[PDB]
Parts: sequence; structure tokens; C-alpha cells
Amino acid sequence: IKYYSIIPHSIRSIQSDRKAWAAFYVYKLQPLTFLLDFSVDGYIRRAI
Amino acid sequence: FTTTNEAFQKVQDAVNNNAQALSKLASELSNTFGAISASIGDIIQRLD
Amino acid sequence: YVDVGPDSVKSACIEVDIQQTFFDKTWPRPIDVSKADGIIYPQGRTYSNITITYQGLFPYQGDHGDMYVYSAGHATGTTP
Amino acid sequence: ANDTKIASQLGNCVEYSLYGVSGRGVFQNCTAVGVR
Repeated sequence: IKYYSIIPHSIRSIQSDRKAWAAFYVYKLQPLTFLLDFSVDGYIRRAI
Repeated sequence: FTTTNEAFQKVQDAVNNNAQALSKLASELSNTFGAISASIGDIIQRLD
Repeated sequence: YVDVGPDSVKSACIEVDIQQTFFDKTWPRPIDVSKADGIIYPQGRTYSNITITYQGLFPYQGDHGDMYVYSAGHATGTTP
Repeated sequence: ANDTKIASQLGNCVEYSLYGVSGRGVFQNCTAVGVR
């Protein structure tokens, strides 16, 4: 897949029930050497 | 004896130099050296 | 092929309105590598209480990225 | 078989072929660490 297009979503809220919606941020992925910190749990909490 | 003192640091450096030599030998064991796996083991019997 | 069920039979699609000024709101959120935001394990192998350098697909540090925000449709009173 | 099971040969130097990874390592039971 060489191309992706975001699909806009419109919510049919009533004017009284209109609510704010969380913004979503898209970040491109590229191969990068990363310093990785691993805890006893093994999940990554810190990186450079 | 303190981080500022040069003589105390030299004593710590001498111990660190011994530690570095041990770490390098273990790291070389870790290196694949172009091998598909660190130990041939399974490919000896499961594979040809 | 897999069956998705009947496609919608509506004669006309709902009208869509695009307003640039309303969507012109800026809230930059740069990637924090120190917070390990958006991080995927490169070789999918866990490590415990150790620090190492590994090569994998990763987001740029301090990258605001592209922000898309969904919005409520125009409505009058209780009718969308 | 019984030999393949880790629990039977715990505390013994053993050859591990788990998930296509081969090495010679003693297996000893310990507290869980890393991602399950």
C-alpha cells in the first residue's frame, strides 16, 4: 500500500447534545536506532 | 577520597579497566558472527 | 468472497459541509521519545531491567505530526 | 515427553530448542520478569 487517506467522521449529535471530540495525531514510522530503557516489568517507559 | 580527587578516581578506573575486559569477552560470545543462530543445536538434528 | 451483508439502499448520501476556518485550530503534540510515545518493539523480544540500542520503525522525536479532529454535524434543535 | 517439559529438568544443565531457538542453558524456576 503506497497511499493512505484519512476518512472524516461526522457525528449526528443534536445541537443541545453536541460534544467535543478528541483530536488524533498521526506520526510516520521510519527505521531509527533508539536507546531503549527496560524496567523489571520489561515494558519501555524511557527511550532516546 | 571523592569524585574530585584524581587518585581515588585512578583506583576506580583500574577496577573499571578489569571490568571492561570481562564485559568484552562476554559480548563477543553474544555476537552471532554471521551465524543464523547463536547455537547450531536444533539445525543439527531437526534440519539436515 | 466474505459477505458484508446488504449495502445501504439509500437513494441519496447525506450532504457534507467543509469549513476551513472552523477546523483551523492548532494543538501541537510533539512525540516524546523519553515518554516512549508511539514505540513498537523492533524484534518483538522483551528485555528486563537493561538498556540497549535497537533498530526499528520509530516516530521522530519532537514531531507534532498530522492532527485530524472529528466534529459534530450541523443540527437544528433536537434534529441532526 | 517428560524430558521436554521444563519443570522435570529444572536445576539441570539442558539444551533448549524452544520456538526454534537453540542453546545450552541451565533452567531454574524464578520470579517472573519481562513481558509475559
